[PDB]
Amino acid sequence: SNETLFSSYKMGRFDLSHRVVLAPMTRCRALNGVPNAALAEYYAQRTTPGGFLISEGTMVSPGSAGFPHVPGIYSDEQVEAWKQVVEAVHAKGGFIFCQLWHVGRASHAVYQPNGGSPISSTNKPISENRWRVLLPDGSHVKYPKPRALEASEIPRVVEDYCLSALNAIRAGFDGIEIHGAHGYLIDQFLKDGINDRTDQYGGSIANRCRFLKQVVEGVVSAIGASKVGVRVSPAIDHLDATDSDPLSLGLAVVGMLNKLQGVNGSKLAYLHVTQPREEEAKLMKSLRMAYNGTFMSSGGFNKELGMQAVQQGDADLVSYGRLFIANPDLVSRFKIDGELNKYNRKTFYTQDPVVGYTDYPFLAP
Ligand SMILES: Cc1cc2nc3c(=O)[nH]c(=O)nc-3n(C[C@H](O)[C@H](O)[C@H](O)COP(=O)(O)O)c2cc1C
Repeated sequence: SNETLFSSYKMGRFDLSHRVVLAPMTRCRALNGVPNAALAEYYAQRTTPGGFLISEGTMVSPGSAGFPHVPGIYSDEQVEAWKQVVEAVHAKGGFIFCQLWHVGRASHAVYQPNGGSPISSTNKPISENRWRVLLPDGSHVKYPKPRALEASEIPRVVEDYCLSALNAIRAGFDGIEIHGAHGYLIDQFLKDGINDRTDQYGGSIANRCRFLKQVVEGVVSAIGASKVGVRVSPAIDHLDATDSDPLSLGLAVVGMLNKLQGVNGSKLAYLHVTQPREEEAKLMKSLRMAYNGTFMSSGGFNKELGMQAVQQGDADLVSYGRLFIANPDLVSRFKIDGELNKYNRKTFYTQDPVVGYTDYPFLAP
């Protein structure tokens, strides 16, 4: 139990030197959807030997974005420019996975080919009063009414996850992650709060997992289990992605992932679960035990909980978001209990390749 965020870890193929993971974070510095030297510097900065990083959500197809200047990886151009980023990470000995991200209904005509309707599991839009999509000009507008996918039209989207995945590896990524929550596409099929379907993709918790299963099994076949993570924060009501029973929803996801590992054999790279974030951390254990494999914690963490997450064996490898945004050398700072730069929301999603991106300074040598 004396293990900590600094205890080495074997994540299948990858030997991590610590449990500090760079959580996947969209930063919108990938102008026009293609990676560049800014993302290269950004990731290389936060890289450490045996350190695991997850890329900002990356488009798996045209129309799969819901934010400005997010990187894509479904094409050759995107792939080519991703290489520099990945190389900048590998040169520094880190591991990097490309998150598989499709925003589904959480998009806008502005991000859709031909200014069309983003797709989803449902036709219901993300309620306006609570959230709005952020357009490239910086304004915030209402999420539009999404067109529910046709049952048959689903295996296609899967192809996009497969190509993008195969591309990820082509660009050198050590693997990919499955962004299955936060109200995005896959989640819109998982959450009963969103999934108002009645066909072969909805209703029963099992069917609600069908899309995720097809994507995971689809990408796995394409690149191999241990090269795939599948983030699922079923207790996060982001973008109206609520669920009547999060704990039981996650167990179904876990079950499906355990079933996959039994047949497919090899274990997935990991299961990533954002805290549902008195009572603000008693529900991760269940999945953190129901699952046969490495469990990544995310959401609200700091060194304090990270250590307890590992130490008190609450959870394996832990990903960090905002703190990593503000601390390129988060691992070091954490490892020595040093100062932590403060993060600034204003530049979370701006396009400056520098300001709010590569500015947070490393500790004074
Ligand atoms: C600017 C920003 C971008 C994010 N982008 C993504 C993303 O692209 N994919 C994803 O799955 N989660 C994303 N998240 C979820 C966050 O990773 C998670 O809420 C965050 O890491 C928690 O940071 P905090 O608890 O560690 O300090 C993002 C969060 C922020 C703040």
